[PDB]
Amino acid sequence: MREIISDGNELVAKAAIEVGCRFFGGYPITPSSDIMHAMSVALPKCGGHFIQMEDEISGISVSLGASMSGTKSMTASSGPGISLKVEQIGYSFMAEIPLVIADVMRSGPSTGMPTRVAQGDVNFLKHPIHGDFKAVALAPASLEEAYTETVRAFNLAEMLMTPVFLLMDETVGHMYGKVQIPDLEEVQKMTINRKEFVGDKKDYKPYGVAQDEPAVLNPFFKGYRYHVSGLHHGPIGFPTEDAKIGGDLIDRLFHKIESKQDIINENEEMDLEGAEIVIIAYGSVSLAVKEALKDYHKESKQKVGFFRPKTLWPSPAKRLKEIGDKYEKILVIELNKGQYLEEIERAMQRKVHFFGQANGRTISPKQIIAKLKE
Amino acid sequence: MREIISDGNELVAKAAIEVGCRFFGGYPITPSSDIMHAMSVALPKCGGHFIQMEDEISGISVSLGASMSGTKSMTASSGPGISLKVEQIGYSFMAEIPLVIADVMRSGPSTGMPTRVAQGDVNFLKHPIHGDFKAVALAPASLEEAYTETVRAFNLAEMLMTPVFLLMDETVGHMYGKVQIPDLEEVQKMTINRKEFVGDKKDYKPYGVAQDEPAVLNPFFKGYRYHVSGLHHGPIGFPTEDAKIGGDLIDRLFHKIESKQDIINENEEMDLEGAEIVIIAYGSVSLAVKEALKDYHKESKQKVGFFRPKTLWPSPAKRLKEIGDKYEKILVIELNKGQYLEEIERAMQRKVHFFGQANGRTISPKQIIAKLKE
Amino acid sequence: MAFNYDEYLRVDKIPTLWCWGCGDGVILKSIIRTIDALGWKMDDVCLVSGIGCSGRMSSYVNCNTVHTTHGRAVAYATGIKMANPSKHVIVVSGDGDGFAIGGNHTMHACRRNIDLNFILVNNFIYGLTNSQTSPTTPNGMWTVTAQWGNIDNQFDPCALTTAAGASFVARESVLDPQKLEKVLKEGFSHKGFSFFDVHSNCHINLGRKNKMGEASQMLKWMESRLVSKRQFEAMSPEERVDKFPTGVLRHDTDRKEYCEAYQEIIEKAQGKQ
Amino acid sequence: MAFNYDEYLRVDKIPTLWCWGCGDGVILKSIIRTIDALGWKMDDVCLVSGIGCSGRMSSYVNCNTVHTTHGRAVAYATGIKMANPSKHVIVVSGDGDGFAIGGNHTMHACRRNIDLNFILVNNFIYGLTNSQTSPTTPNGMWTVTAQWGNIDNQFDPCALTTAAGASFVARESVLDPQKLEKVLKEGFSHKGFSFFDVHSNCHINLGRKNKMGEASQMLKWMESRLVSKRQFEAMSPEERVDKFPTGVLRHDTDRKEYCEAYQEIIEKAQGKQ
Amino acid sequence: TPDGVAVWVNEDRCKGCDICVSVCPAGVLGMGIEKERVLGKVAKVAYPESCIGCVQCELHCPDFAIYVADRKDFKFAKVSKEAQERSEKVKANKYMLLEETILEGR
Amino acid sequence: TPDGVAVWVNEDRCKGCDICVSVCPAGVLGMGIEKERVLGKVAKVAYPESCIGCVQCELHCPDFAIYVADRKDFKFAKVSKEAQERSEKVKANKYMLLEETILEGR
Amino acid sequence: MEAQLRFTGVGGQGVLLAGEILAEAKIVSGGYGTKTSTYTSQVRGGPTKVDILLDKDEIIFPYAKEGEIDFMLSVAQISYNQFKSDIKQGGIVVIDPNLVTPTKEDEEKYQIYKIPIISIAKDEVGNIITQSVVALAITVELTKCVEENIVLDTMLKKVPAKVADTNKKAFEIGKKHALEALKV
Amino acid sequence: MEAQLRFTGVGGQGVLLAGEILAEAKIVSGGYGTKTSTYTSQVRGGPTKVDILLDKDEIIFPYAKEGEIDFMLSVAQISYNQFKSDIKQGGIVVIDPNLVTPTKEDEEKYQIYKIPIISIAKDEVGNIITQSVVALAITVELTKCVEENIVLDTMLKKVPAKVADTNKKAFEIGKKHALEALKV
Ligand SMILES: Cc1ncc(C[n+]2csc(CCOP(=O)(O)OP(=O)(O)O)c2C)c(N)n1
Ligand SMILES: Cc1ncc(C[n+]2csc(CCOP(=O)(O)OP(=O)(O)O)c2C)c(N)n1
Ligand SMILES: CC(=O)c1cc2c(o1)C(=O)c1ccccc1C2=O
Ligand SMILES: CC(=O)c1cc2c(o1)C(=O)c1ccccc1C2=O
Ligand code: SF4
Ligand code: SF4
Ligand code: SF4
Ligand code: SF4
Ligand code: SF4
Ligand code: SF4
Ligand SMILES: [Mg+2]
Repeated sequence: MREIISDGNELVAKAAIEVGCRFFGGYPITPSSDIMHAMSVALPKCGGHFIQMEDEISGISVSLGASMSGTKSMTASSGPGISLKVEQIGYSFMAEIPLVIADVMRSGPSTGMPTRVAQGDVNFLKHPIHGDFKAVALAPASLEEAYTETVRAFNLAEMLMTPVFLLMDETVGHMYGKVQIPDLEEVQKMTINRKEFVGDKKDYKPYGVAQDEPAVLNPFFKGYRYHVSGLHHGPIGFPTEDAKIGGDLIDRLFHKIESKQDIINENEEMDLEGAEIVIIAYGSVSLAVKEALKDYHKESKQKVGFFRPKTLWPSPAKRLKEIGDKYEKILVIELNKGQYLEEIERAMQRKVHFFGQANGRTISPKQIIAKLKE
Repeated sequence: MREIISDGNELVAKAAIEVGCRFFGGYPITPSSDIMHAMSVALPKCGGHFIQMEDEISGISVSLGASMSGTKSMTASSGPGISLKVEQIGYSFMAEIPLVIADVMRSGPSTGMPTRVAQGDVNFLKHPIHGDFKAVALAPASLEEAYTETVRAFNLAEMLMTPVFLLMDETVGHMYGKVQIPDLEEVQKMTINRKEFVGDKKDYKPYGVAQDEPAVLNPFFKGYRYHVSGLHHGPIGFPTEDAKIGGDLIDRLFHKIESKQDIINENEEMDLEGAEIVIIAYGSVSLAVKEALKDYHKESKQKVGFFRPKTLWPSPAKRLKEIGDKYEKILVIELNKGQYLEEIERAMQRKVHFFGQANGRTISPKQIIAKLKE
Repeated sequence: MAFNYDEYLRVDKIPTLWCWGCGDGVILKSIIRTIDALGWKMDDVCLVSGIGCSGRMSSYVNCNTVHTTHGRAVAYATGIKMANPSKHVIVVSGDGDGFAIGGNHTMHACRRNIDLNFILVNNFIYGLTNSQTSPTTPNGMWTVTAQWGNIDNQFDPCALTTAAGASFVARESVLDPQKLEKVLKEGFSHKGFSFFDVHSNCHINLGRKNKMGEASQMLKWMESRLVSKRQFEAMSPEERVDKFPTGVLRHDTDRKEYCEAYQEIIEKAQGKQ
Repeated sequence: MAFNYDEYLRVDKIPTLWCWGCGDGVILKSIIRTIDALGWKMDDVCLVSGIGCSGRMSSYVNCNTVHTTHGRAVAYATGIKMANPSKHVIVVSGDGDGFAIGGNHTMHACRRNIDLNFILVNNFIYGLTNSQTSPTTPNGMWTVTAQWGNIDNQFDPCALTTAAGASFVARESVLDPQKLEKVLKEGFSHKGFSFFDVHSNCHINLGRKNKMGEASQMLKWMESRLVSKRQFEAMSPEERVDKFPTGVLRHDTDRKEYCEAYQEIIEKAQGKQ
Repeated sequence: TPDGVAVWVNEDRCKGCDICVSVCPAGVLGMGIEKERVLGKVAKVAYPESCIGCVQCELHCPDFAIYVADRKDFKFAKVSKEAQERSEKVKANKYMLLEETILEGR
Repeated sequence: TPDGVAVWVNEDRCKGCDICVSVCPAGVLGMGIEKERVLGKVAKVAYPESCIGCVQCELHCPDFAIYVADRKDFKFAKVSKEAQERSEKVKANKYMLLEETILEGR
Repeated sequence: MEAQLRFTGVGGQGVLLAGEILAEAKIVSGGYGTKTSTYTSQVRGGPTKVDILLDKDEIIFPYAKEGEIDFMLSVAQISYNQFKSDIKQGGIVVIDPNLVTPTKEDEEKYQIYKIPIISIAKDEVGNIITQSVVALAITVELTKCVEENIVLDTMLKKVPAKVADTNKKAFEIGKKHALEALKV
Repeated sequence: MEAQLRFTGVGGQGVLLAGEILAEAKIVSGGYGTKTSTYTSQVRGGPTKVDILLDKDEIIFPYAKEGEIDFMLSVAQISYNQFKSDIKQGGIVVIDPNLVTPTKEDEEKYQIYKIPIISIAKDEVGNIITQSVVALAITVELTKCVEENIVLDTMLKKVPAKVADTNKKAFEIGKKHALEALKV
């Protein structure tokens, strides 16, 4: 169990290199530039390719084209940059091309406060593209998690064949300190690569799979020849406008993710043992919540709970429903104007309390103890 | 009350010209091209400007720049085109520039079936931009409404100083037949222009308004000199990173829309008089619902109701809550995988029935009567 | 390559779909012929193409083919070629693709000199979306969005790509396929960014309202517009109004490919740092 | 125009914010001087600028000013000018603006010949985001994302805009403000798309790691790179390596403005059809 | 490649665009009428005895429908002025085959 | 514009980039040490009597600090080789004023 | 309702362009009508069609109703094979035998008539593009929904004066062949 | 906790860059530390600062706590005027009198010391960029959180061998002026 000294972006880059990423394309923008400055030195040493393109559209297009051919790749941006990749994110979702997109949040709407922290891309990344879409998004909450959540993001992108978002924050992104990370050899054991069909038996069927599992996309330039397009396609890849195929395609794109729900979403629950209040909150506000709950207990009463999702989308609707049916007082804390509160309220079928702040500053567990008085 | 013969796109263009639009910028894409082909002949005759740009980003940017100076303008696209304007839609929302965006829906995600009908941009247009956002979106449902909803869209964009979406569909967009439209002189009476501050008394305060009303933006080149930017700004327009101003700005951007809620959202209710079932459904599935409810009554019993929203966002949460508390069986019909069902279920705090279809085809009131049997 | 075109084709797809006389099957024939003449193996060739009516070309060939979004063919191709820097990648797009919505990507691909084989299918309008105006439509012609006469000006793709920094520029047309194949075979063997401007004919959507509705009238017009390189190089500026020189127009031989230099950065990246 | 610069300035904003010696206040001074020399009234002038470090210029002037998103200044300006086709619009952007992320908009603005006054503030990197590589950075220089030597190639904005179809092209620098103002005054009076390439100095983010950390070292380097137009026009191709000619490089006089032709389409649109 | 046939047409891939007819320097090709096909006309080889070995027809066809034999397997004809005269007479005739070409079912 | 002053420097707006110093051909400008500000160096006029009407200093000021009187209401000096020599000796002095220059507090 | 009509063809023919004239005719006559078409991404050579809904009352649902289209007129095989099933049992069908051959079971089911519309348009009248008016004549003459004089008016108010005089000649030839096709 | 430290300045000075060295030092010593900085959009000339949190246990909340920052070291006026309020009553402050002048009430409240850090860095040592090491010396010498030898080690493992030998000389001058500043 090796332990190091770095910040969030160095850990994201180290995890990306160690899990096996060998390609990166991007366009510079703060605060998501440190990952590019790290990958540009880390990738040539291991034989990978780093390229800086002319905008964000090209940045995501070259990464999609490199991972189409069988190379593990990623990209990264922040806010106004992610707003420019949403036409290619749909191409990645429909053609089933694995890609990991790291988004480092800052204060929005358009440029706004380019040096401040926010949590405003939650409802945006719930459904960023036109048409229908099924998101997968992870939210690191410390320095140990900036590493393992990135390994998990790569594993999920290779297991589901879909674009996975990594919802980093400027706080964790720039926060510096001591970290503990797993064993390198133990990280290498747990790696999940995409599967390829060999046979003699040419592929004949990249997209002809069952209704609850992804497609098998063999690497390019190896004898297995197929078509890759962004339209409603058939078994080998040629477009169609049939109703049966066009409906079953989207049903499978949804069911291959909503059937792995027990492996996909984790979540952290603490002190839910006879508590009176629950303080559902995600992201880096978890850092303030875990200290408010550490101070408030030593002068006061009425034990307070905490339920933190580790995978935002798809949401743990059943566990939220159970917690809401069990306990009488809930409190949602966020750094926006009520974005993830709507999901917590459509689950639980009930109105709850809210404590939001969208002025570019953090919550400061003084305020949290002051709000638990109500 | 003049009556004509045309389809949805001709009516959208006629309403846009008659309410006073004098500028259009766009990029060609099906099925949202007929509006551009109509405006390109209709605008030069009245002295307006039509320009076809090199992409969709430029298409929306020139329209924003023309309406920044005091000219009523619009734009139009479809799916993969709207996915490219979401960086400038936030600039329009934050700088308070009136613009009307017509979106003609087709089958998604990417390309997909470019000749088919869908209702998949509902949850996308609920929150398309990063940061915080408050949408306004109208959904025409016939040929008489393709005209009056466009007049209303222009009036709301001038009254609220915000980007308003017009959620047209390929069905209504290409459907051809007889129409009845109001009197031209009566359309000219009801027109709402934006307000300008004259004084002698130079402007001195474009953005210094109360907390429940929009800003006053005088035309360019007239003596009133001010700054227009997309960052958190102050009274005259120069950026700031203050917490007070940056918070009150977004509070006003929300409250100027959620306080006019009685004028903003209309909705149509029929046969809610002692009914047993309610068939909430919007858009052009309303055409099938209104005929299923016309046939099913002449052999069967158990009167069925219908509640159709005419303004999707912001949603009529209070009326939905009342209807859900009153009646025991509800049924939501859509052309997607459950997009507007989530809002109907977070309101009403209750689980309801659903009937969706995302294969590129319509619902055919045969199926609706077959589903009312349950 | 010859009366046997079916080795290189997904024969189950043909007959094709274009109209009846489009100058698009001629370019496909020429591409297949020049691929065979060089001795290339279709297990090494990839063909990525944008969306439009030249985007159907990536459906009929029997290789690893890709069909991208509008204006992004060159970026996907850059990625594919960079990840496999020993195989042969060919890009095919129209004039409303990489010169209208994707002109930025084309200019930067020319600038950084990636070993691609861009091939432009130039028919002077947007054909798929029923005759809108292109950046290469001549002035005064009736288009659906300019119904009194087009007043926007024109691009010269060859001059623009030469100014950006391409290493091999060439122009030809479907009015002489042998010269087209000679140009293609000389440009494929080049080891930098090769740009081919190919004049095609759209008689159905362009010439139909400009009274060139037959294929042969459009073909004679296109022939009248095209002169050789030395013909053009000798005429006076009095005389070069709407004349286009054909042939190889630039074959820089003292240049450096992109991947050939990133390999040097790779070797001194951890060749002991 | 003179020791009284405060008629044209939002004096409450100055002192400015750039660093201590950036060549950006010099261009602002020159713009104000050439506006006064022509007799323009600030109630007719609009100044739209992109986001970056040259985007602060639209904050200090006392007119109707706009600050747009990244790479879109030219599109907003096109709209503003087309809706008010009798006033004076001026665009200011950097080299990572309209030539990296907005090169498409610049090329099409040159092509269709809209009566704008594009002014490029060229400092050879991305300054605001701390020294990333530009499409105009010379090879071999240390940048934050190329830490062994930049290997991408360069743009020539003047040659590229000439190939696109601009009507007035000119290059100058902050090393001679009188010539800068003469060029600006000759280009503002022109009635087509005027493009000005202005070489500025970024000693803080570019020269600091290339050992040009002072302002005067960067200024001497920039002076060594720049020769006159006839100097350059006489030297041999042996000798024109990294040399840039300055002055007016193109002043087409037989041309047609965009709005001047859309007015003809307007007049025959319903001048009895 | 069949024997003895210098050039032949596959009327199921012909689309009737006249471009093969317009490049023949020998008047071997002529466009025929068939009301069973959508375009109406079909290319038809009429004088395969004057077929020169220029494969212009096979190079100028968009739909892969006209084929010419292989010089290693065939002895083609030579240039004659009767053939060029006939080619011009055909071109001045909407690329269709002459009325005197029906003299024998050519 | 006060009387007699051919050039005066606003000590509150200058930032210390040495550019107006490097462009004056009469050695009139000189950079002294001032600890009250961050950069430490500040521009001060040294020989305002040898001022030439060239406004190169005001044209090379990116911070709106140095000003020059107008020709209409002032009489400027003439050119001299001692002045050019002094300008060169100032330039070779890190754009600071010479040690010799302090004889009167110039 | 009263009628569900369908006109099929192939991209670039113009036979099916005679549908919207019929809708205009029923509208000016004093009723209601509406049309919807079905196209492909292929510009020329692909199957196309239109549906038409004519009635005495308001029209709510704009789409045709599965399995009881009344009248179908087809001038191609690739589309007559596609859209063949939605006809009711005993409906009227009209084909041109030079480009369509119905199956034996379609002869069982429908009331197929055989009129070579494009040969009539080219050989007798003189223009290829008069086929729309010829199809209109046969449509109005067999189904008999709208009066013939209103159809003449609403047609001739819609085409240039270039061929307006030959348009009546085309319409008369069409009506004549339609009356002649009542061979049974 | 134990300490909440703050280093202010102006964009482009380098005095405040001595903070993260202190965090490394407390970490290698056997404790915990973490830092956060506050910057502006202005590259040079704008106010900047850093906060540091050193402790014997784990650190959960990374941000400094309002109104009881212990030690504050300032080398500018535009930032000493900004971030002045968050100090506790009776905390230690260290300014350079050539660029900061504290108010009378700040002299009431804090324990201000007066050391001209940049003049020490330039006039005595020789390099402008040694001011970070000088500030580090005074910081370690007044607050006394981490041992001096560990700080020397963790500093000299972090700068090039170019100026490593003069870095001790700078540190000694700093510690000497700090011991000398105990004038009371
Ligand atoms: C993702 C997407 N973007 C845009 C469009 C609209 N569109 C598709 S092709 C085309 C025009 C074709 O452009 P061009 O490069 O000229 O191809 P050509 O027909 O000339 O070969 C348009 C506007 C689309 N169908 N899909
Ligand atoms: C929409 C958007 N795209 C990208 C960015 C990132 N960004 C903003 S300014 C800038 C760099 C400025 O570029 P340049 O034109 O070179 O300014 P300069 O430093 O040369 O003056 C960047 C990368 C952004 N803030 N917003
Ligand atoms: C027999 C003949 O000479 C001829 C020419 C043409 C046709 O037949 C067509 O059927 C057609 C269809 C669609 C577009 C153009 C044409 C055409 O030009
Ligand atoms: C006193 C003096 O001669 C001088 C030169 C400089 C400085 O003082 C700085 O403080 C500085 C800060 C950041 C970048 C460059 C410099 C610089 O060149
Ligand atoms: S429309 Fe034009 S480009 Fe498209 S297939 Fe037909 S001829 Fe070719
Ligand atoms: S970083 Fe460069 S462009 Fe920005 S203010 Fe400093 S010198 Fe000017
Ligand atoms: S092979 Fe040559 S001579 Fe024979 S028909 Fe073809 S083009 Fe004419
Ligand atoms: S070139 Fe081929 S497809 Fe075209 S008309 Fe001639 S034979 Fe037919
Ligand atoms: S030009 Fe002005 S601001 Fe710059 S160093 Fe000289 S006096 Fe100071
Ligand atoms: S006014 Fe002229 S001579 Fe006097 S100091 Fe300035 S530049 Fe030198
Ligand atoms: Mg084209």
